[PDB]
Amino acid sequence: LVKNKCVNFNFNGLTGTGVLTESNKKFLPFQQFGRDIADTTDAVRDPQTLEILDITPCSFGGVSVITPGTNTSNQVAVLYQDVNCTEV
Amino acid sequence: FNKVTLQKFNGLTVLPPLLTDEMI
Amino acid sequence: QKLIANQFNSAIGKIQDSLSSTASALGKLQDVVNQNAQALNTLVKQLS
Ligand SMILES: *[C@@H]1O[C@H](CO)[C@@H](O)[C@H](O)[C@H]1NC(C)=O
Ligand SMILES: *[C@@H]1O[C@H](CO)[C@@H](O)[C@H](O)[C@H]1NC(C)=O
Repeated sequence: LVKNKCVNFNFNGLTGTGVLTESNKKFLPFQQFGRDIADTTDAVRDPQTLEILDITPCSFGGVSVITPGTNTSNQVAVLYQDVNCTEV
Repeated sequence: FNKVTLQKFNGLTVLPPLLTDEMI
Repeated sequence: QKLIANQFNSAIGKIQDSLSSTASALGKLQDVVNQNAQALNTLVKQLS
């Protein structure tokens, strides 16, 4: 397994995507995963390591462009909504 | 501002208001 | 003038007291937050 890179994971059949982080969430030795609401599998314990991880889906947002018009120019900006300036 | 009790999952979002509160 | 200024100054004082003490003083603003957030909740529950 890897961490902090959003991967097409497959833990025991649970097929998804997202970044995996170490968990502080107190599992119990008979708990396999957690879902906060709406079947959102939020955490999961790997089958081999027995280590619990959190799953946050890798960042996404809308992209909206800022144009001055067409007859005025063709130069534009681009806004990556609610994304930290670390991705493309 | 203390007497009120004002998170995104999938497709949901909350665009921020244009006029910030310290402008309002 | 002097008394009138006192009534006005005093009346303003009771406002924050009536606002701070009595909860449910902002019933109107709280609904528009409650409803509009309750409605979002049902939208997500429907994914399950
Ligand atoms: C699986 O079992 C083998 C045999 O003992 C062991 O070498 C390996 O480390 C085990 N895997 C894990 C993740 O512990
Ligand atoms: C973005 O990432 C940087 C570096 O990790 C961090 O300092 C900052 O708090 C993050 N969030 C924002 C809104 O800049």
